[PDB]
Amino acid sequence: IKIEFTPEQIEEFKEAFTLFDRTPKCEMKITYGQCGDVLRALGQNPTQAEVLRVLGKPKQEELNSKMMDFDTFLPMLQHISKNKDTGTYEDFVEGLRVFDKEGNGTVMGAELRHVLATLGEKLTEDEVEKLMAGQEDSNGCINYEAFVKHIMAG
Amino acid sequence: VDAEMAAFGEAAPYLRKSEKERLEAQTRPFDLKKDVFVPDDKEEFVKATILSREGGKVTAETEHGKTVTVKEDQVLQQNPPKFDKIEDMAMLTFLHEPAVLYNLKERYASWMIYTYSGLFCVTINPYKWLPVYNAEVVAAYRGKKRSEAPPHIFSISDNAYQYMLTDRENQSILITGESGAGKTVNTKRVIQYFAVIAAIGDRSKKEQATGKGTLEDQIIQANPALEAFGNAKTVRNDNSSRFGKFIRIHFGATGKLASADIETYLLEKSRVIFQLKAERDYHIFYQILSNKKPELLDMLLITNNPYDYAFISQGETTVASIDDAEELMATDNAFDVLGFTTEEKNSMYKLTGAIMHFGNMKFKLKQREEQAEPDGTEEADKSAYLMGLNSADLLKGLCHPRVKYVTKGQNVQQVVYAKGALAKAVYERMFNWMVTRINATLETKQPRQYFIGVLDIAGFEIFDFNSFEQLCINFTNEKLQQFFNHHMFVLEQEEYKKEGIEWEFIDFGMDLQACIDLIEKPMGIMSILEEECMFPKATDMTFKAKLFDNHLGKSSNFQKPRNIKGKPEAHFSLIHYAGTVDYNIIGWLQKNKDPLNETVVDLYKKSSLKMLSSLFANYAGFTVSALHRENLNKLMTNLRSTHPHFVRCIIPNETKSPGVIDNPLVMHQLRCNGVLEGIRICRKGFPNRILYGDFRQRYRILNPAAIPEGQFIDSRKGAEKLLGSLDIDHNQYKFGHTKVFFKAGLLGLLEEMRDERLSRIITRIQAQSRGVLSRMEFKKLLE
Ligand SMILES: Nc1ncnc2c1ncn2[C@@H]1O[C@H](COP(=O)(O)OP(=O)(O)O)[C@@H](O)[C@H]1O
Ligand SMILES: [Mg+2]
Repeated sequence: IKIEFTPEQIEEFKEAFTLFDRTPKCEMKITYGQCGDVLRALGQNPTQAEVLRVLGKPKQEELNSKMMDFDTFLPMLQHISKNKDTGTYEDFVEGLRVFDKEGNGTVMGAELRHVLATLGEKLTEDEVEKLMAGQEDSNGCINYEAFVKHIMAG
Repeated sequence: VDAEMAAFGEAAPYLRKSEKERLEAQTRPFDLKKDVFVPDDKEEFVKATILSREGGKVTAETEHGKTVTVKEDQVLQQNPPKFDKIEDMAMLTFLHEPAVLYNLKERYASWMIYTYSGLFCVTINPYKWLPVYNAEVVAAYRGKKRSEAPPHIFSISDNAYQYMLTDRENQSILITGESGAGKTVNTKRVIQYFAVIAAIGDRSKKEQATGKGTLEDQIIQANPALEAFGNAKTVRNDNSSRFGKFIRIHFGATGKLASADIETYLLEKSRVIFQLKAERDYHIFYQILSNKKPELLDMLLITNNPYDYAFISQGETTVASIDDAEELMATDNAFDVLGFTTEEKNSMYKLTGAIMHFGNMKFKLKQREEQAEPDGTEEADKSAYLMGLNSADLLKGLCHPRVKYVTKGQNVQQVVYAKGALAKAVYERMFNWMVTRINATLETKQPRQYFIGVLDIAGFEIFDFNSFEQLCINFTNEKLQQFFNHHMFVLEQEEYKKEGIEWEFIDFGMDLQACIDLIEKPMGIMSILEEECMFPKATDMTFKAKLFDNHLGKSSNFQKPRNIKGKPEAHFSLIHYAGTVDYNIIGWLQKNKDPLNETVVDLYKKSSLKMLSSLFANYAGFTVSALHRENLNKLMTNLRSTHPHFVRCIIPNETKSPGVIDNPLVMHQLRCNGVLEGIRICRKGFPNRILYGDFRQRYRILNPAAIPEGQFIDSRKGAEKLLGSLDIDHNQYKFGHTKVFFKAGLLGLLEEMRDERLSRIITRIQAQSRGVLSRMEFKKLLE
């Protein structure tokens, strides 16, 4: 694939790539599993399916053991950057609106915890708890649309 | 029991389940693309989960864990769990055969016997008395609209009564279904409901006023009287109505009960003298023989044994559910409440006893002759005594009838046939007289303003052997279905006009016209039978030949009998709305003519028993189809002056088993009763229709850009924008004044697209939520 990043930007990706290198040998090689965290730190938001798709469908043991260099990571970052369909603010609010039974503008705490952990690409019980850091109201009662502002600015 | 259900008391769970109970029963995994319906040889349809779709054939795992392979077209979609045990089936996303079957049988399993399907009130026989008909329930249905309470027959009764008062017009409640489906049970409940709630009119005693108590009492006492002479034990039902009935309940000003009148149809005369091995004759015979009123055995000169009487002991003689002794008490009581005199009551009993002795009179061939003569006279002596006739004149008249000065000759078969034909004519004329008599009592001074007509008649059913009687009832049901179809057509046309939808179609009633025209129009099936009856040289073959030469080519609905090894002899086949019926033409000319020995009839006219002479006073000889045509025109004219309401009774199984559903049997009934027919004709229009406001609230997730987020916006324009933007058939919907109109299936797609979008958006919310967790474990690494 054709690379469209400027030479000054290639070094900006190479400097971020080094921060993820946990090796004491400093070979500048990261596991197929930590690959996603690099792309997320680079201001991108890919799905777990898109993560496993660019790696050519890896196995569970390949994500923990198989290593990867910067020359092979770059054509994959080019593929994620070209994706424009990340979902508008309106799309995100509409999805949570389905779970607003009362039609007031607030979804119950326990419901949102269950939705994000069962529907779609499920989030871990710890990933759910860490996301609801800023908590809910006295009854809880989570103001969606305001929660969309929170997760798209963080 | 939820607060909305508190008014219903003990009835509440037999009418609607609690929200808690609903959500818990509805929580199950469901994939809108894997969970389907597949055909079945034994069960008609089964639920299944798809596995693979390789080469035009779908491979799936059914309930009962079996793996099957079926054609892609043969797979049907399930309605989501949201839709389980729904109250009105017109609201379902998918309205196909298994969608209707499963919603009804799932409610039935929960002991909820009433369901709506558009206009129809569907009821499945529970074979168990449920606490849903008490005064507490009557009180909970008063003044409520259909949607304001769960389905029930009391909703039909109360709304018919309310519509009558509000719209100032006549009403009808049309109750059909097979034998043992529940027509009698529901007809009785409807009539009792009106007696409980109708206003009280002018009760001051008229000059020739007969009867005990009130018009409410009398209307209700009409049923045990009619049941003794018109009801019998059959294989399908222990208390089967062998006649059709239309009761018009007249109301004066303000819902004041004024009068009532009953019209009866196609009484099974053949039963008087004949019974199938597993069936009884009319109840009255066994009621008398019970010896509960011993003075009656002495009066009819009869024994207490049904087996001593050849007309009534050919099949069964006793019924599990029937106490004939208690039943005689109730019958005799009904006649007294209805104002019948001692003379009238004793005359009916005497004429019933006379019929019994008639079947016992034996005949023998005269030596070296083909002429019959009496083989004993004792039973003919007992008959003539009761019928107020001369024994010898009766026996002479039977063996040697006078015809157009010429004294004819009769053999043993000819006399046996003629005494049976006479016994059946007396019985039928006495039943018709009794209905006329009951009608005379069901009167008050309160003037007639409106009526509610309750029709209880056998539904369209295809049997192994279908003769003239079947054509008559099938013809009635054709006309009745056309009345339903035209009513639905008018309702739809009124809705599209009001909402300004330029839909154009022929009356759904026109879809049954060709069959009706084949049966009733000049040179049709009835016209040919009537024409062949006028020629004495005619036979069943001359009639069969006429039907073929007149219709086997230019009449589509007419065709050759599709005879198969198993089913008996057929002569032609008819294409009715509910399927194809194979008719056998043997005896139709004789059935239609109903020939009677007119020498014995002249004796009946000159009888010393006033009743007997009254019944034959206006007898004429030289048709059944002509009378049926007249009575049906009269019924239709009455129905077309009313706002109709439709009740569909379904028999769940053939074994009187509570809670058990036989899928093929329930399916056959759905195909024949109008339920599936109503779905078909509505599918021609716009079956699904959503308000602009409600569409915007549910389908904005499909393209939120088309309906931008605002504090004030025009919903018609917004819905117009959203639908136009989607990769959809833009000819599968129309825009109304307050609602969007959809073709069948379009909504099944809009929901598939909605769940595909909601799953994609949650995935993107989760991927964006992963980004803030990644940036928080990076803002901690950097700092
Ligand atoms: N709603 C009902 N509740 C309880 N039992 C019923 C109900 N409907 C019918 N049955 C039972 O089934 C029998 C047959 O019903 P019936 O009304 O006589 O049928 P039909 O008139 O359609 O032949 C009844 O005598 C009764 O035992
Ligand atoms: Mg009955």
